[PDB]
Amino acid sequence: MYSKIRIVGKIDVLTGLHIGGIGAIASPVVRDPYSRLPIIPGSSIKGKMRSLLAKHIGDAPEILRLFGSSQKGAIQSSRLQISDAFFSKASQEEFDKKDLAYTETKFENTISRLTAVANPRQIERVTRGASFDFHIIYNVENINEVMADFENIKTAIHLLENDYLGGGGTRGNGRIRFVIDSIDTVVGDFDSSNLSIK
Amino acid sequence: NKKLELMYGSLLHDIGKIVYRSNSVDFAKGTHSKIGSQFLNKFKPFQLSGIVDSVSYHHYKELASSSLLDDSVAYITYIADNIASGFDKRAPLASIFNVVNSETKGLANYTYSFYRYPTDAKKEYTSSQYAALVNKMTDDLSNKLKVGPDSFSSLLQWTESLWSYIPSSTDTNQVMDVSLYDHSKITCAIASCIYDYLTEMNCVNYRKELFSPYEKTKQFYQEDVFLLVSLDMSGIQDFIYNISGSKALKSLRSRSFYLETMLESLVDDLLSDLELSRANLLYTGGGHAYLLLPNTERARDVLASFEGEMKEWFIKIFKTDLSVAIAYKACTGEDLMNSNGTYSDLWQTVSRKLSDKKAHKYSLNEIKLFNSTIHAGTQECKECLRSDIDISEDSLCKICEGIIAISNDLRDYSFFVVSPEGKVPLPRNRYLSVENQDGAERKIKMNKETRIYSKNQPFVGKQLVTNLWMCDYDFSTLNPETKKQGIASYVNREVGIPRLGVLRADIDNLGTTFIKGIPEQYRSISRTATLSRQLSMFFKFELSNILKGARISVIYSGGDDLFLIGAWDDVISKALVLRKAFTRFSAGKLTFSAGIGMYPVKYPISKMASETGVLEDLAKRGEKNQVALWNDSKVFGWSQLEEQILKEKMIPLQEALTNSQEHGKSFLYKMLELLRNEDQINIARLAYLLARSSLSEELTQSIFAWSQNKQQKVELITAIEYLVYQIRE
Amino acid sequence: LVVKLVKLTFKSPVHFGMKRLSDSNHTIAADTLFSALIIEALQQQLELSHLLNNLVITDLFPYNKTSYFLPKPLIRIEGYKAFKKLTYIPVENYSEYLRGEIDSLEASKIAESLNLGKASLSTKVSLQAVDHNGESEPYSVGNFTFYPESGLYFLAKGNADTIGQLEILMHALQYSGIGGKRSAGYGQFRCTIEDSGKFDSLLSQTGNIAILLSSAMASDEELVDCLEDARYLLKKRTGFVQSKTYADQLVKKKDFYAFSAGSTFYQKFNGKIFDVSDNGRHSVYRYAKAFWLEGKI
Ligand SMILES: Nc1ncnc2c1ncn2[C@@H]1O[C@H](COP(=O)(O)OP(=O)(O)NP(=O)(O)O)[C@@H](O)[C@H]1O
Ligand SMILES: [Mn+2]
Ligand SMILES: [Mn+2]
Repeated sequence: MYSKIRIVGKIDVLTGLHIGGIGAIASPVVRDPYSRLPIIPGSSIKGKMRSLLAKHIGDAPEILRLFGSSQKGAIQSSRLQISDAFFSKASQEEFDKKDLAYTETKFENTISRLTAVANPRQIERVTRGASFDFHIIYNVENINEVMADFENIKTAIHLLENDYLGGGGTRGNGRIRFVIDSIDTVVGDFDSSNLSIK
Repeated sequence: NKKLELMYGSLLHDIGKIVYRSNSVDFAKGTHSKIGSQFLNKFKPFQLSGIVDSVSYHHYKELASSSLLDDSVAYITYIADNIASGFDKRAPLASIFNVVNSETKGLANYTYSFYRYPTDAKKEYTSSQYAALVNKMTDDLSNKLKVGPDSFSSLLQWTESLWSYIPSSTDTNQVMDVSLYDHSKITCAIASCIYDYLTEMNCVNYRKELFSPYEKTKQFYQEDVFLLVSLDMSGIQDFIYNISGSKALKSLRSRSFYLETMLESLVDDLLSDLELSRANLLYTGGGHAYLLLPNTERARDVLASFEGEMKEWFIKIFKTDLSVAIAYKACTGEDLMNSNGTYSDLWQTVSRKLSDKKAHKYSLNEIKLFNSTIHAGTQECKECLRSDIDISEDSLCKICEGIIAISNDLRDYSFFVVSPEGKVPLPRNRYLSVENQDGAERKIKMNKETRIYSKNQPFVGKQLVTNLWMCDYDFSTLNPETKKQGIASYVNREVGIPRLGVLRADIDNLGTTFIKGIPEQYRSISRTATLSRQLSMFFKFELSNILKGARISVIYSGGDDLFLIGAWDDVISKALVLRKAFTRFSAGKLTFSAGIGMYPVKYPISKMASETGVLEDLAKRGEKNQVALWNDSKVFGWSQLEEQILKEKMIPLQEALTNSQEHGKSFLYKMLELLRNEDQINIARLAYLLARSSLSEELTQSIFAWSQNKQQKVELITAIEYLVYQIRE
Repeated sequence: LVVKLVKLTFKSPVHFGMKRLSDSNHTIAADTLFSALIIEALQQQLELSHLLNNLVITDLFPYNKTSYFLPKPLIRIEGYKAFKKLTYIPVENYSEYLRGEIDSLEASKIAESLNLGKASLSTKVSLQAVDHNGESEPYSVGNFTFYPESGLYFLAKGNADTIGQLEILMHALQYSGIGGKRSAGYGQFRCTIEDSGKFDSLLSQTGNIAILLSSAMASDEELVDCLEDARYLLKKRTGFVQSKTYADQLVKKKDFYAFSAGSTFYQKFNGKIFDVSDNGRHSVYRYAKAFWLEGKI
């Protein structure tokens, strides 16, 4: 019957990740309201994977059935339920040692073409050593489309590793690397021993 | 027209006090009542028998040798004075707050001078000032005033314009907080009720019923003669603030104004069915209205039919979005004078009956018809999100389309005419539109039973307008370029963060102030009604003067609460100005707490009001005299925010950083990072940061001292954050 | 019937909307949870007879460490703004509240002692138009982040097979998530189903007054005898139909007005699974059965 596959792992930051939104910060990152820990929103992961998969495929039926659709006539439930990637406990303890802040302020400027004057800017970024526990649920609505969809998920994740997550990652930011801790079918009889990401 | 004569006679019954204080012309040494008869007899329209006898014979000694027609309404005025009221010629009007909360905060001596603020400075009303008042009364009565069934409403406002700061009592033994307008209005309110009550019993001869043995004067106070009626609108917060769309910001003021005029319309419907003037309307504030009605069977039948009818209309137009609950309790004369000590109990029981009405809001048929829906909407309005009502193009419900149409007219015009044809629906198959003076005059000429309301207007010539005190402050309407974008123009700044600020004020323990603040000896219907009017006139009228020159739009003031949207710093600055002015107005004795929010343009309107309402709730925790600024962590006192956060900490930082070539914004951010953590090392890093910050040496020691002590570092953080927002290119 | 307590501890922020995406509510009525269970049952190819005919659930209610919060009874209190602003009363203090014995200070303390989460508003963008020569659409999603020891709970009445089916459905609902943005990371939770000990004591008591625990509504016949001297709160249960099968385009359900949890009635009424669809391909069920917790006033 219906199956749900729980992909859980780590999003290791490879370069300072800034997904824009405690006090006054110049371009602050998005944080958990309670713990005040920087987070990677699931809508940001979902949007970036959808954007990269849309470019790879070419909305397409493969993207619509994977990230959801609401168009007239063809309303497709989103199979990918990408939860918010919260700052891991392991990286919290690892950053507590070295007394390293979870986020760092990156200082830049913009040298004007007309006047050759540098106008400074600051964007807060999650520090490189950070790791976020990502929790994705894939709803197996079709037992025949699961292998093709998980191929697409691997392609979108591979593109995301070669790209940046939220922020001005064209200028360096946002680079990430996924690690899969386990892929276990929490609900249903479907098996995911053969299934894998990356 | 004996009812009309009594209404004119009770309102002008103590007019002789003003003339006697002036002692200008023909001072025949007589009683203020005799002076009032002499003054009013100078004008032919007011020379009616009922009015003159009421003015001249409203006391015991006058009525003992009255020799009247035994049915004249001077007896009714005499009872109305005794209920309302129950020497120094030149005495000021003592502020009502001299008595408010006197058990806790002591007794004050604040008095008014000839909106106005009490000063507490010993002063007297010069008899030449009283002479000028008498001259102006003569001009108004002779030319701009007339006696007629539809012209008393203008007379009641005329008394409001002049006598609102004249003391009603000048006996030095008893304090004088009741103004002449308040005592005359309460006298007319009670006299109207007593006249109806005596008519219901069909008592032909008034004197033995009321005054003759003097023992039935006490007995009449024991009779259940009046009704304390409270009608309270529900769902106002969800109606006005829970809206969406880009037009929500522009239409926010119109939604709140619509509920103000609807509540006024509801009251004027209740009073028109009872043939009573606005004098019986004790108060009308935030969705609330207290009235004093006769205990006649006719009045109870009117109330029952009015309550059932307004339920039918509110369901017809708004279903469950808006509703009105009406509760009434029979009260005696001794209830209003607080002779037995049951005055506060009367108000508590009326509100208790109101809360019981609010619980069981709907009946069997109304609930079933709510769940008897034939067709799903499959289309909704952008703002009201209502699908049951017919939605036209632009995806707007009929009500909100009218609300938007009321906008771009509320700013320009000052007359709200309730008429058969209009923009937004109103009860009794009428509609509300905002028109100019010419447009309103057209509308009232076309079709009768049409009401016209004037907003914050000084008294004018004879007309059927009703004066509505409404806070319509809107800085955008001053400049035509900013008038196009009402509140979103405050986002436009040359320097500073563009974010808007939302201020939600609310007086602390106002209900406890009315019930317990007034001591037993000073509690009465007249003393309470004065307190309601001073508080109402502060919010409705004085708020506009307080926020003058600031980029602030007043969504609502109304009695107890407040809602303003404007520039984030202007809202904070005028919150402190308003807090200081509120302390002067109330002379202490009353504190209000406020939440202040920092929300950008295009921020959800519902979230702007809800999150600031949460902040006000945080400021309502504890001793309640606090302001919750931005985050829930900055719940400061009013003195603490004004003095410690801003003047003591933020101003030194701004001046120091301006003196340098660059306005900080890099030392400030680094200061905040080192202030966010509790590490011992971050204190040392802060010391190094201040040393290299290249500002004055005594300031670095001050900043280091501030960061050391808790409840003083949070003030420093708020000072830095305010400064950072002040400088954002 | 048997009463099992289901405790929902939420991993991520949840978006419970009243009428807008920007709204961030801390709870969902029984109609919202029941529709989640029906959606889960139809996905797992389960039968709907047990949910529709025998299951009596209650509103998801706040719970924090060493306390379980029940809705404020709409009883007459024989400082009155403390009870007006009060929303949830702990179970250990619930029997007291009905009898009285609660001052304005105590009610104010109770409201502040609710350590259920913290609401917020995340702002996101829609770069769909950006590719097509347009501009990003910044939209706000209001979410609620529960505290580490906090969450929502609800009690379930049913037979052995009805409860057993709900154990399966709640296990599958852990990964579907409850809320409004569950496909965008908002609503994941883990639920434990345990026999309630303290709640069975509270449900065993029999007072003169009856207190609603779920968003309920009496049928026409039952509304005749139950509305007398009732103190309630009609809530407009609205929304859009969430289904790929109901229609080609998303349409709103018929407006349904149901009594809020905590409404006190002197006559108990069994609710109904009302149908709020309009000529759709399937019948949309809005749960309005009544979970009654009697009390002594
Ligand atoms: N025209 C208005 N514009 C804005 N705010 C208003 C207006 N009238 C009243 N208010 C405020 O909103 C409140 C009324 O909102 P409402 O939804 O009736 O809540 P309530 O006062 O708790 N009454 P109820 O819902 O019956 O329990 C008033 O007490 C004021 O604070
Ligand atoms: Mn108040
Ligand atoms: Mn208020």
